[PDB]
Amino acid sequence: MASIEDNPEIEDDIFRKKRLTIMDLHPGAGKTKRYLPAIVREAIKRGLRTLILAPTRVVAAEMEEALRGLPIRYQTGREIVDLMCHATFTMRLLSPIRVPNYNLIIMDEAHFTDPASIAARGYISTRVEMGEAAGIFMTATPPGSRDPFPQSNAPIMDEEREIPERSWNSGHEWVTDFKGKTVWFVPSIKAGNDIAACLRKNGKKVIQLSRKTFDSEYIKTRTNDWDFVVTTDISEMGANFKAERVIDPRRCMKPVILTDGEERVILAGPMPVTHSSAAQRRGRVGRNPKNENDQYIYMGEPLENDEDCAHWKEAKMLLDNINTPEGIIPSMFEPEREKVDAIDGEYRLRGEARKTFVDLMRRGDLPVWLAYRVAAEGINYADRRWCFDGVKNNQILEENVEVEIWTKEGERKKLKPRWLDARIYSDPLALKEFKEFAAGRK
Repeated sequence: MASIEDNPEIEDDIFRKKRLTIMDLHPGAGKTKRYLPAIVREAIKRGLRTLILAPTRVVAAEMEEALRGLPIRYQTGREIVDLMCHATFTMRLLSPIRVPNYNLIIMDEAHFTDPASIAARGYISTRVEMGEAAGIFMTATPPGSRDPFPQSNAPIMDEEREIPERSWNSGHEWVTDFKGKTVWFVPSIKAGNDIAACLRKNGKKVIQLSRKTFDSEYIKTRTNDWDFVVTTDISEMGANFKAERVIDPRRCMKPVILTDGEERVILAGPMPVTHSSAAQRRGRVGRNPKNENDQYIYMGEPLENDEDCAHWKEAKMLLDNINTPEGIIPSMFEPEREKVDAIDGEYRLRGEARKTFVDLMRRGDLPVWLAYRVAAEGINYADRRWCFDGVKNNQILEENVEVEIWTKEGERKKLKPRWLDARIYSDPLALKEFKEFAAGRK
């Protein structure tokens, strides 16, 4: 009645060590849908200890289903295939205890430029090139590409227009007057609330995917019936919503390490996104079946020197600390080597400081740069003194009101961290978490 052609045809040598397969599976295809289960089951058949890396908590679910029925361990008791987020795996790589000797590693959405993704990618490529494993990077925008308008499935109407930046009292029609299938990418959360409010005071109720709430409001994109989507950079990694068109002003904020007086991390004002990033934003459409009326409205042009972004040095701080049987430090994935020009091992710490470094990132929720400086200074995880003893220039304020901290010990102190990383206080939700850290309740 039927041929086993029910499940895809997985070429061979994609499991052959010393090889790195780049699956440029354009969006909407059978990427996680069918391609993965096929490859996974085939490995489980080939008796291969496997590792599956998901970019986000949400994408981890998209894979739990496509893999629902297969022997896999998530986040009996003797499975041979693991599945966790990028960050979780990289954290474990910093542990003094070696990870399993995976014969095959598959990374989903392998373009995410977060420090951890960059580190894991370096680790994986080093493993395949050593001959200890075979790797597979799954992404339509692989590191190195710069194509803002690449092939797609559904016809895309590419045309530039004047996308507003904030609240408007009049003008622009295609905005407040449309079908209701469009995604709007914005630079900051501060600005995302205005363009959002405006769409509310007009004639539409949309959803705001916050910087760190993608694992709550996303699910609602499936059908909570809305006209527009207001996200930030985060959507670019495993986000699927309802839309026939997308508004893309090609803007974003990005962490930068300054070096004037004290070294500090700033979030540089709204700047151009990367080409691959631009694609990713447009790729949210033109990936559907029969549809033909899917247009892309973009303002501004993209740039390619994302080199001053803190993530490259931060990914390096993680790699110099990766524990490897030989002791030879993992290099970065071939196409990303040229982003940082630092000596291999300039950031390697000693056993006890490395653990603190890890803890400050896992239990403290602090960015890589900040946790490294704190650990590098010999400070202990529990010792929060550094949160109040910085110079006068590091006092944090809301409107002009100096923020104070009620420690769980009873005192009321002014928030003045010794090292300043703006990622810890720009977004109110982040400031909240950090306050909890400074108070000693974490």
